[PDB]
Amino acid sequence: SPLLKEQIETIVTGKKATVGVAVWGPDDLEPLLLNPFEKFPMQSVFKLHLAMLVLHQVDQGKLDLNQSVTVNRAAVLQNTWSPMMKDHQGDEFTVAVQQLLQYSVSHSDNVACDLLFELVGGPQALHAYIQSLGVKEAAVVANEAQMHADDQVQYQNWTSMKAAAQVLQKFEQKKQLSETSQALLWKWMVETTTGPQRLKGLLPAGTIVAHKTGTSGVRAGKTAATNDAGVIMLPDGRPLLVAVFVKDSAESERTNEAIIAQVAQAAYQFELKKLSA
Repeated sequence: SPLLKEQIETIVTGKKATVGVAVWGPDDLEPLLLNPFEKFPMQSVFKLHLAMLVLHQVDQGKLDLNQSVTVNRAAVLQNTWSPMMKDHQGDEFTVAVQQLLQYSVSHSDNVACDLLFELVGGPQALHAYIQSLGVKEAAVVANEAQMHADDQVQYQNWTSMKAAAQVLQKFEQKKQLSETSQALLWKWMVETTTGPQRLKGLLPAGTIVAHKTGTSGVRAGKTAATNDAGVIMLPDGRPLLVAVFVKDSAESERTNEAIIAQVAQAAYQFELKKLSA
């Protein structure tokens, strides 16, 4: 709608970054997209995608939620924080597949993440699963260790704003997972504590927001990726899919996360005055 599109460009004009935006209202037939012709590094956003595959392999009996996974502290990556590698002690411990799922979705855990990649058959297995949802504009080629070894592979774990809209589309509607896998994914993706001043930064207190953040490192004053994608519950319990991906930014963290919040707040508000038209 060409009334909402205006306030977005006042939020993004003059801002030293490439900002891709996706909004899909509850009565819109298509998402409104800004810069849909660029490839946006995902960072930990695709941990949402992986959770869909891993739980879809759970739905089809390929895996089991509390199937245990063995964990050697030596053989895992360690640069990132990993709330897992803080909770457990000793040189070796076992963690169920369910537990690696919640760690990887809410706490954006990169070790729990890669084990989920071993269990499912590696990066291209996710890639194929993304073709499987109907999403053509996305590529997933590498895992968190390969991301930590080379900081430009992140650009190859990319997605478009139309693609962000399709994954969020298939997660909102509960048509791709069992009622229990869906209810669990939402749960891990609503009770997250990550990125409170992104999509939630300017929304009323207590708004349920199911979302997954993604953030990159800062090199020479540029941040490759500062992303938050999720689903926002309107006052009437209807869905609003908002994703904001700020690419290659010469701005601050406040500026980067504020753009996300302002975009979400404009979309949140607009939907609130859209039962008029």
